[PDB]
Amino acid sequence: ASVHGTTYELLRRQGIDTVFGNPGTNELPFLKDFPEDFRYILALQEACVVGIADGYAQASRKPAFINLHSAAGTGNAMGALSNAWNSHSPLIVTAGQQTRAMIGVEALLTNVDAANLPRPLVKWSYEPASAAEVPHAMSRAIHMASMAPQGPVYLSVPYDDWDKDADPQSHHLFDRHVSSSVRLNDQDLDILVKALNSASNPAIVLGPDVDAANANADCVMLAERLKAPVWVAPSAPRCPFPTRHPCFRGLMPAGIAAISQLLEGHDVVLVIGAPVFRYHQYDPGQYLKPGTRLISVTCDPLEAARAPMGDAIVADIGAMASALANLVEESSRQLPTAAPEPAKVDQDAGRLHPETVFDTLNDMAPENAIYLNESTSTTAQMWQRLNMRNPGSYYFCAAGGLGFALPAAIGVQLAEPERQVIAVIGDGSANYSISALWTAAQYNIPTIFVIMNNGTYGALRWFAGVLEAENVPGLDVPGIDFRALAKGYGVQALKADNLEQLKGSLQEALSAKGPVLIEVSTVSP
Amino acid sequence: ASVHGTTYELLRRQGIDTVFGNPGTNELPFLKDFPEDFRYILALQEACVVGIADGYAQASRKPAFINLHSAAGTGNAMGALSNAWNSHSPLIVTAGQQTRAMIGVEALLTNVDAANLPRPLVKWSYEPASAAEVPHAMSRAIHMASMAPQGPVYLSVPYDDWDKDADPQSHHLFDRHVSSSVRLNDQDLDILVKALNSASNPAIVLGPDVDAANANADCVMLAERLKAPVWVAPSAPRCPFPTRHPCFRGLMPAGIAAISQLLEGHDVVLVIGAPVFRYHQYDPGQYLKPGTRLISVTCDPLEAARAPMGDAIVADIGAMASALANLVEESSRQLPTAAPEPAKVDQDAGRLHPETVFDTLNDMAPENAIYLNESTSTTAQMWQRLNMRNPGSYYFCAAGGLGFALPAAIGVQLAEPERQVIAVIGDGSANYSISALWTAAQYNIPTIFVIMNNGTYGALRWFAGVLEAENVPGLDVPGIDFRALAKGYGVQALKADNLEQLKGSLQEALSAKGPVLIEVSTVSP
Amino acid sequence: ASVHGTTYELLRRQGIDTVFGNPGTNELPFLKDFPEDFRYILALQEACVVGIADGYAQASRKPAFINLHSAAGTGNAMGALSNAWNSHSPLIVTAGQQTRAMIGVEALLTNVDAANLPRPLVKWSYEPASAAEVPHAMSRAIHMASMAPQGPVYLSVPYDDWDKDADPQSHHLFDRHVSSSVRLNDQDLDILVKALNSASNPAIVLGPDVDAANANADCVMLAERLKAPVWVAPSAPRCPFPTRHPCFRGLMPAGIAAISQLLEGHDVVLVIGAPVFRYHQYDPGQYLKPGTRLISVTCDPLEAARAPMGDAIVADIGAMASALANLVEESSRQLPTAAPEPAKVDQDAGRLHPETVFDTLNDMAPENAIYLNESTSTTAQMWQRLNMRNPGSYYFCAAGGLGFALPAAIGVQLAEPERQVIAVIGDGSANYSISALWTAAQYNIPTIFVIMNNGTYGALRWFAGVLEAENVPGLDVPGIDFRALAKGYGVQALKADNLEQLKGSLQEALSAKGPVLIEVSTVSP
Ligand SMILES: Cc1ncc(Cn2c(C)c(CCOP(=O)(O)OP(=O)(O)O)sc2=O)c(N)n1
Ligand SMILES: Cc1ncc(Cn2c(C)c(CCOP(=O)(O)OP(=O)(O)O)sc2=O)c(N)n1
Ligand SMILES: Cc1ncc(Cn2c(C)c(CCOP(=O)(O)OP(=O)(O)O)sc2=O)c(N)n1
Ligand SMILES: [Ca+2]
Ligand SMILES: [Ca+2]
Ligand SMILES: [Ca+2]
Ligand SMILES: [Mg+2]
Repeated sequence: ASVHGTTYELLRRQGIDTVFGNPGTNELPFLKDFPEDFRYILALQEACVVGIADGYAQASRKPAFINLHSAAGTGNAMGALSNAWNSHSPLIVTAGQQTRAMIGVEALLTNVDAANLPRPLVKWSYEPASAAEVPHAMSRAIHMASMAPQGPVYLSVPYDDWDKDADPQSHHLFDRHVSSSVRLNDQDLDILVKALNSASNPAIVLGPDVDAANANADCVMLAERLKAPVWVAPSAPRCPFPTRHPCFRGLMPAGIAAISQLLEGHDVVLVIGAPVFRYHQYDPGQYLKPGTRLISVTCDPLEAARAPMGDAIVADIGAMASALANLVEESSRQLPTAAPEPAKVDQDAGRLHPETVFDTLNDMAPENAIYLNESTSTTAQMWQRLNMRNPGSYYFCAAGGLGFALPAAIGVQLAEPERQVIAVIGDGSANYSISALWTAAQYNIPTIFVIMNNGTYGALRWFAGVLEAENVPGLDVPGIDFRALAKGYGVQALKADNLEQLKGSLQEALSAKGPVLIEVSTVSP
Repeated sequence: ASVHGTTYELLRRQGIDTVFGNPGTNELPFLKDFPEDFRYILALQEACVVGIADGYAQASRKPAFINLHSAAGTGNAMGALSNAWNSHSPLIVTAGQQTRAMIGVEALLTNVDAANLPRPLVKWSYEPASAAEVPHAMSRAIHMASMAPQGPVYLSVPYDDWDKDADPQSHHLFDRHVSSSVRLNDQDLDILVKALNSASNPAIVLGPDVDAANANADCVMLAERLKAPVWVAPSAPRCPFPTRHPCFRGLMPAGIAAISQLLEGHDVVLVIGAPVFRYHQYDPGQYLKPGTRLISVTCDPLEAARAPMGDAIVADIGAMASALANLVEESSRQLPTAAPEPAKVDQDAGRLHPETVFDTLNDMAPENAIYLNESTSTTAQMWQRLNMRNPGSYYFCAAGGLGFALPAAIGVQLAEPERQVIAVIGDGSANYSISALWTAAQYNIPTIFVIMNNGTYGALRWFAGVLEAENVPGLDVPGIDFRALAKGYGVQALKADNLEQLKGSLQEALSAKGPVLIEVSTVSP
Repeated sequence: ASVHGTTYELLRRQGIDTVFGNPGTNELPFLKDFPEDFRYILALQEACVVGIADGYAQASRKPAFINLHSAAGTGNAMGALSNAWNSHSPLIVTAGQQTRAMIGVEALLTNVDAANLPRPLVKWSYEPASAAEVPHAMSRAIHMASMAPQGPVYLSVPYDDWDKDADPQSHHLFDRHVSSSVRLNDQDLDILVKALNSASNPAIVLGPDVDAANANADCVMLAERLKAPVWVAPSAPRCPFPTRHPCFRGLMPAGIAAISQLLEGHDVVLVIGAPVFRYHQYDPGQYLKPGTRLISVTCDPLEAARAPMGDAIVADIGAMASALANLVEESSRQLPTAAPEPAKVDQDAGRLHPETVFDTLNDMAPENAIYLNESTSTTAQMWQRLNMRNPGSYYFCAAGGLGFALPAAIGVQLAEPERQVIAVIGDGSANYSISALWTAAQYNIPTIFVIMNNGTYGALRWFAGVLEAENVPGLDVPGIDFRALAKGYGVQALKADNLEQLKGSLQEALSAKGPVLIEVSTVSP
């Protein structure tokens, strides 16, 4: 068999059937004779390719396979890889290299130093030393991406390798099963359970890794048994809990002092599937107040090492959440009371307040909608106003890297054909990966894109307001016509200048058979 | 003085007055109190930021200063950095880092391992160990980017550094002058000159570094004195010679066997300011034929080391070209005859042949136009059909990385306000950095964008045709409306479906006061 | 031809005839059928291998070829590579890799990530993508090591590559000549010369790169014409000037404030072939005093970039020194007066004062002796007391990395069979590369090793005295018998407990036919 044939067999035997890519000449020998059981999803730029794959992987809870062109293609994607790293997204990034005979002279399209290019944003990066090694290296890539803590990996392949004879012994790779589904040993797990059972006022903090593991339901049970309030860890890339559950307390402020104040009086704080902590703004203070101790369960040694406080357990989030939910006692304490609904903000017949947009979305969207957020100045409001009862209902750039939500919303919609995806993206953010729209059009992936247009990089104007920073250039982005951009890429486009039109546009979008972009005129900050 | 004040003074004292950027919160403390003598050029995505800066640097023949946001912003730009590396573009890339107090915990927006991120595509990559070091590190960056062989460099700065007190001794940085304007010693230069003088049938091969040095005129003189044919080295990122000069022989084929055949019978081949060689397609054969010896002058040790044949001299291209042009004797040989004009291809009243487009451009454009090429299947024709008599008249992604020409054409037009820039870009390539259009609109930089629309990734269909590769997915890009995209970003848009309309559109574009995009319906391959 | 045969031919055609190594199984296929015209120099540990090669390269002023075993062998040498980096030593370090078929599984002896191992201490690091590429990669290594600024480079080769068929076109590599012998262009050189000619009180500062280039004699001439005092740049790895010349002012203190004070009143300071500056101790102050300006000539862009003050020219030191020495005018100023001889320190009939040892060496050694220094607390005295009139007469770990002088003295003696090498090494430093002695014994390389034994890490006790640091552990090294160590490795050993015995031992050593070690009982600090 050829390296080509063996590699495709390894992929399908490992459950991979889709290639997200933007092609080049180094990749032609790989893409030729494309398997009929495989599907190729083209995007027009590599940040879009990787973003779509990322959304697909996160929503599907399985690895996504990517094929990019050499150094330039890989480099175009490395902003996307920065989010993928922070979101533990299992992405297998392959890139084509020049033929071995021409790597030395550095012919055009040679990926020099290839493995070093994507670092430090990958778990594993490699170029095989011979054609026969390619399937083995692909096996390594598949497993490195998939093992806890999941993450992106990189494989560079000289284009002449594909047609070479494969090693007959490569068949041993095909059905390899590797498991990291592990939990704390019985003795120490009992100690933990006893500590939660004995807590007088426990609190729970959940991260994105909870949603990735589909441990949401177990976390509800654990919270119910412990009669404990549940917060989402700061800078949240996913939603790990029903936002309308009586225990839910919302998104934590991304500040050291703010979080210690919030947790004050809680004697034991159990953090599950989240970094400790993902702070953002500088909020000097105590990491924890006297009387509060912290216990973190994380799938990622790097997270456990860098936590500035608390004990930590490195294990699988699914296995740990299941175990805890089932072991802990049913506390006699009174179940926490549900947070009151958000107030309705005054709204005139003009520009729309972000709050109004989210209320309307909540009123009109299906109960199993999936939201993506890249409207950076309205995150707090979005979390307060959208009722997300099911898992996999929220996605936000884990590294704060813009250009995520637009493509990722397309990958999410591809992974969940029966759940309406609605991406809420600011006018600034929309541009980073605008060409992603074309993929939704071409494959008729019916994502709804809600563009929040206030003409400025609002979150930056705000941060600059706090720093009392004057004379900062480059904060306004006037003069963009998002309906024209959507038309340019074949996506149906609507405009909403007021509530009447917002309701009308949403009704039309929700009834449409393909992707739709709605440009919303929001108030200026 | 503050680190902020000292750094801006260092920049202006070193001739930098423009910041190409896309801002973030880590960068606010740097951008605040922006100097009135400085100018900020905003682009909507980092590949566009770096591409514009790249064109500006190459055309201006000086370093360009870039400011990006942390890891995600830097990563979005690394495809652009791959071209910059191959084109020796002096780019000073700065990125904002999290405050020092929060780097350890890996707060959101922390650039982890920052210096390793942009490698291997930079000459120098660094994050200073203290705020007071920032000006010194900026000095290092400026000089590393500017010294031969020029190239991109990377500096990461924690945002809390800017307001800190600068080291009083930093003033010694301000007026530092560093020179790499060097040439071969007298004795060995005389030996070289004697070898050229004694050559019976010399040939000259010029690379992009010739145009970068403005050594074009000296190369004409050298060619005239030696009565030698002049070729442009393969995969040419710039134009180093008048394409209508009697000595000019055009662009070399990017193949080993093709080049040795071309040079057969030439006893001495002098290569100046070019890699040896930038091959592309695999064309196995002799590097040089018996009787041909090669001498390379290059500014880049890496080029000299990796040449598979010939002698090499590592020195400044400007200094070497001047010295050779002035020292060599005036050969009694007959001056080479000028290549005959390209034939006129049959053109009906329908879709336009690439050849027709280039002939029309040549007929209508000013004699001092500057072209950019990202129409990958029509490169050979472009070189044959465009009369470029002056330096700085051609630019093409040095690393083959698409997404270059659109933004770079804007930077070129900014650097050369009196020379009409015309970017010829295929429908595929146009998408990679489409959002760059907005910058041309906002700053009224009057670049003309000619979009060659044949609905496919033509060069890939061709390479696949040679490999007889069947069933390759992802090669067609139908359904893009480039006039709508231009409208989306505020650029005047025209359409040319035939020659009559092409002539009309060009006439309008050439008379316009701002940027214009013309979508041209070209024939399908 | 085989890759083995082609590579050895490339080496000999490029002037390499010696392999410094410590062998392993990955290297057997390379070392087998060892060429009869080649010579193998074995050392017992890799720090010793590289140190011997380093001394050989520096003294011979040509590249030295090294062969080490995989990761462990390369890693044992990386302390040696840190000195080599700082001394611009042209070292070609090759290491054997596992067979390509077993690199994937990470068999024992696999060098994982090989090219990344030696960074950042090499100019170039590489593992070829195929056997046929090996000669081309070796060519790249040879030239990267040899081009200005010279430095160590690293090449990893899978052991199965050697027996494979070489590319017939590799013959083009054999006689490649690459030159970096360049100097400042005429116009700017004239400007420099005019500035030196106009200087009212110029001073000259020389670095190791001057001795490496053999530019010593030209620097004497330049100093004589300018009637200028000459200092050696701080932390000096070599001696660039006759220490008894009327212009010589000795070794500069390694402190910022000390150097600016020293240069005060000098209007133009010309630094040649040295970093600016290699400081050591923290001596806060002005980099230069008002009225002093600095001009640096360096072969190394990295040095020019990081100088905190002055103008810089990046060019070949040999070419620049020759040009300046020959162009500058003969100043009418009075030639500087020669520094007075060092005073004779009081010495009883007991332990020897370092000063006494150096005076005695100066009295007894041939005028063309070559010294090495790794007696860290007595450097200042050594420089004052040893008359070194010729080039290549002094070597000291450029990176301050101990374990250099012992092996390097053996390589120096190998390169200069007619010049008596005398290494002066403290009892602490002697241990780092003690096994190097065996190589001197086995090959009868007649280096003299003078061990300065005061029982302590003296320089550390001193630095700790300045920091008033109390309770520092690990500063004493009692209980080492250096005569027994020498006997262990087959080197004749003597002991000197007083001046009478020191004189006697030196007389015997100087008359000996092989290597000799003399243990000297020096006074405790
Ligand atoms: C790739 C990238 N570039 C730049 C930024 C910096 N940045 C920028 C540019 C922001 C403004 C986003 O503006 P928007 O219009 O999408 O939303 P708001 O107006 O609600 O802030 S938020 C922020 O962190 C980033 N995070 N990622
Ligand atoms: C960033 C990047 N991605 C992918 C490619 C691969 N690629 C692609 C996608 C090409 C087709 C460009 O199509 P076009 O429409 O711009 O021009 P033609 O139709 O004339 O080829 S040429 C080529 O090398 C690339 N070079 N750079
Ligand atoms: C490889 C290495 N390890 C440790 C040191 C630290 N070190 C040490 C250990 C010194 C003492 C050398 O002691 P010595 O006996 O050779 O000489 P003195 O007694 O004259 O200082 S000097 C110094 O920098 C070093 N420079 N290099
Ligand atoms: Ca906005
Ligand atoms: Ca096309
Ligand atoms: Ca000692
Ligand atoms: Mg990298």
